[PDB]
Amino acid sequence: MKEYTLDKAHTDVGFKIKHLQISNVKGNFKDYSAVIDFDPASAEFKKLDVTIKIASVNTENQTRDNHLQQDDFFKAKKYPDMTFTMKKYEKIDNEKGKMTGTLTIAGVSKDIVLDAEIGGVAKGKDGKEKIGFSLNGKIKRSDFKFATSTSTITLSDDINLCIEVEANEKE
Ligand SMILES: *Sc1ccc([N+](=O)[O-])c(C(=O)O)c1
Repeated sequence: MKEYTLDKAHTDVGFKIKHLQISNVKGNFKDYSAVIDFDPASAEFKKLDVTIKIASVNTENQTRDNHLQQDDFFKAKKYPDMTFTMKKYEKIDNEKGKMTGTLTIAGVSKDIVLDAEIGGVAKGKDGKEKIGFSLNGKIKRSDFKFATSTSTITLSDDINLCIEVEANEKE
């Protein structure tokens, strides 16, 4: 035999080990429209109808937003928009209320509850009305048979909705 000394500069004592990491995908939509009827005298919603263009999804990652349109997610080609229709607003007080409505994702429709929190009601310096409020709630992918081929392990069955609205009076 013969004896050797490592060249530390070109020797790597290495290892690879696989692990999992949980993180939240956060995202919104750039293109949507709403009709909003509200009574600042009573802090009640009368009509809230939202149409969201699935195409305009944004999770800050252009190749994912694209994949979201595919058959195994939104199927934007066949179901280009998702919609929410308020059916009933049960006021708790002037800050809080339970909102019930029909959400439709990829042509499947289900009634959901959102918690309305009114952040602010004002008459502007200009004399015209404004409001700020938030709707939030958890929906289940499984309830809408949404992205069914993706396991509830890889991607949570729960989606948390968070709608923040600033809005002004019309015409
Ligand atoms: S839009 C929205 C309203 C309220 C809350 N909240 O839990 O206080 C959230 C949230 O943090 O998910 C979002």
